[PDB]
Amino acid sequence: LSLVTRHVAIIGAGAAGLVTARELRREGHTTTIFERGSSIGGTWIYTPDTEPDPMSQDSSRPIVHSSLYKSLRTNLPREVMGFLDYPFVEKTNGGDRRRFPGHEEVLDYLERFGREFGVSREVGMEKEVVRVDMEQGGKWTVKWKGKDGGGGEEGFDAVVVCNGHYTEPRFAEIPGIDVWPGKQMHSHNYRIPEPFHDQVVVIIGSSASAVDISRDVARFAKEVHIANRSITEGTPAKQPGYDNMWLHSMIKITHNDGSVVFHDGCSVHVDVIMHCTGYVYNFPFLNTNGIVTVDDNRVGPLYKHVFPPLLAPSLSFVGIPWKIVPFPLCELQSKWIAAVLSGRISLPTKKEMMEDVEAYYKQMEAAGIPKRYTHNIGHNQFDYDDWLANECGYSCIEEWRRLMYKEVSKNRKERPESYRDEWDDDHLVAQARETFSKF
Ligand SMILES: Cc1cc2nc3c(=O)[nH]c(=O)nc-3n(C[C@H](O)[C@H](O)[C@H](O)COP(=O)(O)OP(=O)(O)OC[C@H]3O[C@@H](n4cnc5c(N)ncnc54)[C@H](O)[C@@H]3O)c2cc1C
Repeated sequence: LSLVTRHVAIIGAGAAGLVTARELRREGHTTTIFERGSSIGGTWIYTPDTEPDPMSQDSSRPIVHSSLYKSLRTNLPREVMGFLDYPFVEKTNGGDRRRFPGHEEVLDYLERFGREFGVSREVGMEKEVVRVDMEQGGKWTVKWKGKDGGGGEEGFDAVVVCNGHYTEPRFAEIPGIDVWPGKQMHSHNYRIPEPFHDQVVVIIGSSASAVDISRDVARFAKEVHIANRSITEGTPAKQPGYDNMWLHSMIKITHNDGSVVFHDGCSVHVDVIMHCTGYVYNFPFLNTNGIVTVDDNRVGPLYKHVFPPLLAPSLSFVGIPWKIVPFPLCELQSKWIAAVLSGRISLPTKKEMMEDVEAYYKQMEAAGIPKRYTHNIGHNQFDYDDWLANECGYSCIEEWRRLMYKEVSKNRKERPESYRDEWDDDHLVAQARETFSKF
């Protein structure tokens, strides 16, 4: 039609920022991309660096952005993970050719992406956004700080926040922890298992990620005990395939002599307690005069998890949802944002957007769902993707991709120790590679 070109800031050059830059460019917009680090890739850049505070609670601490540990492999098959128009297939020669590869293979994929779509060369590196303010007129000023202690600022029609949400930790509440004498850490600082050699380690977490770290630690630890509050029956349970790993429901009490008692009665002397309890949203740079808040991991209000109703479309967020396949979701979110900014498609009125968020909050409340699951969309994530695709006029998520997700979700819960290397959906792989031909 008669489109409109906007000048847009992108905050972050992880996977979300990379695809957002591409989708804004494809729709005719100009952009400035700010990346605090020295390379693109965000979380997928493994670093052995860890924060000086093992609990990552000291407010003046240096921040390490990545939470990856060294042996991490994807928890999704690579066919499922790729951008919709950029299949995450094997390289022509070399690399990690496994269906569930290591993090290095994902980073290489994002770097190839950044080159293929001309995004990488435009990222302003070592530019940390420290302040984002709305100007009288509806424009935005992004102020940034550089490596040398320099910095600057720039005005924008719109700002897309792509800063990730897997860096600022949240924690478990452990009874008696104030008198427990051992080592306490957050998994944000977990990298390698060797320093746990012959230690007794408690891992607190209910996700399959906590099981991954437990199995990694169990390579050297004397004993690994998982406190998994979603478990209610049959503990203490040995982990199949491991002689030195046990599953529990929850810590009942920690003691001054180092012992930890689980609800199932198991008592053990513990050297290390690791919180694998996840993260919180954190946008210290963002000044909205209270229009956007973060409250027990509810961000917003955000229309469709993206647009603050009062500030839409000049402010938007890519990659808020969790329990998702992230790369195609961020792709479709930023495709939607770009088409809105260009005028090719419309948003509802501010009042209608605000009513939609309120309706969603009341559905949650009428279903007993606590605040902190507001952006958890694991059950209907591809319906959400398809809603975005229909807004943009893009194809819907492939059926093989829905089915692969259900299959790996089932295998991850049933066989956490083997789902990455033993699978039975070769027929879905066949389908996926068929659709990949056109690219
Ligand atoms: C342990 C772990 C395992 C995972 N495994 C999988 C998996 O197997 N498969 C999968 O598809 N997904 C997985 N994910 C999800 C992963 O987060 C997404 O794949 C995706 O990387 C989200 O990227 P992002 O761009 O939103 O955030 P990030 O990767 O965090 O990137 C955000 C970027 O913004 C930059 N930034 C932050 N603040 C500023 C600022 N103020 N100014 C300038 N720049 C800034 C950061 O430096 C960073 O580069 C995993 C996540 C974790 C934590």
